[PDB]
Amino acid sequence: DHEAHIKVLRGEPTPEEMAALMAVLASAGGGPAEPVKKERNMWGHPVDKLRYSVFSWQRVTLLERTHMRR
Amino acid sequence: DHEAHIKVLRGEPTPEEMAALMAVLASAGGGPAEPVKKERNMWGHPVDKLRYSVFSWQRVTLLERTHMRR
Repeated sequence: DHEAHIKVLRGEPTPEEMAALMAVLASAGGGPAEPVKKERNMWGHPVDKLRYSVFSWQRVTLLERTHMRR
Repeated sequence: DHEAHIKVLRGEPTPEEMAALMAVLASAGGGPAEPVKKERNMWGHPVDKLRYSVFSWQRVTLLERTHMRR
């Protein structure tokens, strides 16, 4: 067991106060956890709009890396 | 003197015949004239029309070198 739990550091609520608290906190939860449906779409990415010198090293370290990083 | 000269390897022409020979050869000699320079114009060069993978090594050894070579 290595999840970080909610801790009541001070105070001792009754079961009904604990239930009210946890229901409120869960309603205040951040919604869906993360946007797992996010999809890669590199069309018109800003790095493709830059002018690069034909001998520019940023062709390797900026342009190519941005296209290839996954 | 280290020019490569015309040599008459066989025969001994009279001066009139040497003059006829040299006049005809000098009229045949033609084309380049003075060493004019073809002006560099890279617009629409074939290497720019090729598809290169983003990680293609030919971006260095073909595309860039063709643009930079002088």
